[PDB]
Amino acid sequence: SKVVVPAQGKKITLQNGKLNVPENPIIPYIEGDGIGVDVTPAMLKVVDAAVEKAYKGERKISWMEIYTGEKSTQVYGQDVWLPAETLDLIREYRVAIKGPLTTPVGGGIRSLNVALRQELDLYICLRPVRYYQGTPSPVKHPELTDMVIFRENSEDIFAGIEWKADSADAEKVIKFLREEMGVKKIRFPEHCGIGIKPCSEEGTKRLVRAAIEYAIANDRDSVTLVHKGNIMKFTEGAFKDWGYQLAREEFGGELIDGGPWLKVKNPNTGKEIVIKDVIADAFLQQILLRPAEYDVIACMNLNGDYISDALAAQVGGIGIAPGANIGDECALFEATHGTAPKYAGQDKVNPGSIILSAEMMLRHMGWTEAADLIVKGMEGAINAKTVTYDFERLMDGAKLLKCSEFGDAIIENM
Amino acid sequence: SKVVVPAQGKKITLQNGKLNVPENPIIPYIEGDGIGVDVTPAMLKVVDAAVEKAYKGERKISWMEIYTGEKSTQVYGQDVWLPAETLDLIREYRVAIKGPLTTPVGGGIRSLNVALRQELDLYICLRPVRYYQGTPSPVKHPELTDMVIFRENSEDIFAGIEWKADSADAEKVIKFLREEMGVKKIRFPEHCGIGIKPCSEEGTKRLVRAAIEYAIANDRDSVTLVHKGNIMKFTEGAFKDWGYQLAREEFGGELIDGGPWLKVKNPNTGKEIVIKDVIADAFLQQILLRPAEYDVIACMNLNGDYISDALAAQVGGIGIAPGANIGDECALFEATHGTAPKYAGQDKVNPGSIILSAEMMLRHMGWTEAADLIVKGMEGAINAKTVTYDFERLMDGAKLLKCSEFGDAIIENM
Repeated sequence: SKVVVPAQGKKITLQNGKLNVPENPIIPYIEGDGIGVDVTPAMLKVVDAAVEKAYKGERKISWMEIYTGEKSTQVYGQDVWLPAETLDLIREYRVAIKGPLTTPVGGGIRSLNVALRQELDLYICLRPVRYYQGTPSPVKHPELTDMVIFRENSEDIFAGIEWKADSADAEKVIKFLREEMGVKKIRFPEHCGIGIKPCSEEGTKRLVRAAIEYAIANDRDSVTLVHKGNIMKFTEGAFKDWGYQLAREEFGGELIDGGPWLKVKNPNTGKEIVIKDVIADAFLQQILLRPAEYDVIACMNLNGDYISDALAAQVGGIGIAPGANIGDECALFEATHGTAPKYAGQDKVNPGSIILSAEMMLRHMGWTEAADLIVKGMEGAINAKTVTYDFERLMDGAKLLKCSEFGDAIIENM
Repeated sequence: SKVVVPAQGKKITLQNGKLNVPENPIIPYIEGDGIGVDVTPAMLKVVDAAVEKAYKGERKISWMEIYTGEKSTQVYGQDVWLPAETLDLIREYRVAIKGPLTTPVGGGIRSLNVALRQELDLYICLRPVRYYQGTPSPVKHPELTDMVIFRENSEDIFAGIEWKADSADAEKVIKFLREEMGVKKIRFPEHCGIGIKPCSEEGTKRLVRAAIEYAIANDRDSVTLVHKGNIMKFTEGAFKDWGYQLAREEFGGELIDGGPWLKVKNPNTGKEIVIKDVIADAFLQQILLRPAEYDVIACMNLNGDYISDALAAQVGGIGIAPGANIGDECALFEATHGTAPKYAGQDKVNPGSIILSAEMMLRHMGWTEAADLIVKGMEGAINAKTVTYDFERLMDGAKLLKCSEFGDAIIENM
């Protein structure tokens, strides 16, 4: 039923991992709710301008609006938050980009952000954090952070397997645990909520295969597995040991003096790449105290939420962190931040997050030149101290811009 | 069998929450492994000196060494890491203090740190983080952090309920989940590890009763419940709702304009105390960006590990964060940091962590005057720029001290 597909426009296809991208591709976008209505028109305007500039008119994206969240009940009936159509269309057109979504409390509907991250088996959440020169940071040295986070998106506590305290189904499970498994370490059995965290060999090896093939393709110095595997041994600890098994078995890892750390040679370059582990709690400290030691980070779903959002804040970026969820059959690039409805409609928020998830969308397609021009413009707009609420509420001798006008500032700087 | 109890010395007793503390109490201490051998002699020397100074000889602690960890196999037989005796002695003498412990990989023994935190039902892990003036920090403004963390220590994923991938007992559990509970959200059932996170009404209400009675006793401004309850609804989300139920039902909380936040009046002072919630991932950002908004933090076991260790690093404190595990029948104060055996025996590490878990031990006993003198000396030693490896490897125009000599510096400053 009612979504409008373009006339001038052809669709992206696959041919084993490598995808065939037309001169005139159809790219789906979901507006987002709240500030989605402000930031998405600006993201469309600078991507279009960056491809006019780089390819001098040969290439053009035909943009196709698809629906999720609030904006979808308005179009299809107040109870459908996620239309099956949207799922069949990202799988078919292969790359899409979304603005913020937040899910309603009241219907026992789970994070829409996360129902898509998994109904489409988009198992890699990739969030790069670098310092853009000139951003207000709270830390003294934010320039040392050039990290790339690879977060497992189909597992962990984040999958949604849990039952309400005192419910039918939850008591059955505690009877099963005390009686048939011989478990005495639940301090209080009565009026207790239980949740399940799973971690599989297959599930973690495809995230670490993905993170190490990225270290190779991009001349990167280290791959740090972070985990709290000293207390959660068979989930998170199984993840560091399966992650090191895979760098031995598929990549020819060798030891560094007496372990535990391994060496991988970069086939294309000859630099030695390091495969190390740091307990997740000690890692939260090591990112503030010693950030140049780490580059690519691989980890399970919950820790990656945490490290991204902690690193993003440290470099000045809550409002500008990019994000992609990449799978085997398709990818979805998104704004990382909330919906923020207090400020929606009145054009003020920073659109950098969704614009930089678009630089990412563009180099995924292999339109590196348009991607590199969007990061030239963002680097300039910011250096020109010509900026938006969030960066001016914190900076001296800067000029204040609306969301519209900041997009224009990025174009002006290409 | 062989632990030596002192002749001059009487023991602490209880009388409903309030404990009767002698002039000459027996306090157990566990040396710790690794740097435990360096830092514990210095902690004994400054506590003894602070009670000579404050009470001009009337009071004296009779110190009694008890055994856990490495140092216990040396004394009782290479397989006993935790002698039941140690458990019966902290319950009997009621307060003890320990240096670092790390558990052996190889016997399927769980964190000793954590077997004591729970076989003694020490459900409050309390870790205060303030900035000591003069400490090297990585953040621009570390002085804004004056926070007190209340971490639930008997539950969460941290309890140890999990089974190895492909094991007998783990397959039984996945058959039970797929077949009898109708669960289809385990992406890969085969070669999967499962873990259990529980959260009870009783378990969380005694941690939030404890954290709010601390806000009252200490003129404190906010109580922030942190949680990832937007994705883990029936564990972590049950925790924010049970925590707000308890501030209504036992403390007379009222609403702040339209929710969700509540107000509690301080009976002894009349200041209004705030009861707020922040999603745990957004909180990791808010501690760097906006730290003056938060004061007392309450949260489940895993997030509290994380927030303590993240806050401690931000204020310059990895090596000096204090810690107490407090229960209904007893309390154990500890060093927060690792064993660090590369540097053990050669007197160089910073003993501030275990010395400040001792200031805490002392005001728990109601010897506030000795406690206040230890924080005067630490404030001075540090201001005098007369300090140890970790603070000199990072500071200009400072004098370097051994662990021994830094204790002496704290005494000199009282």
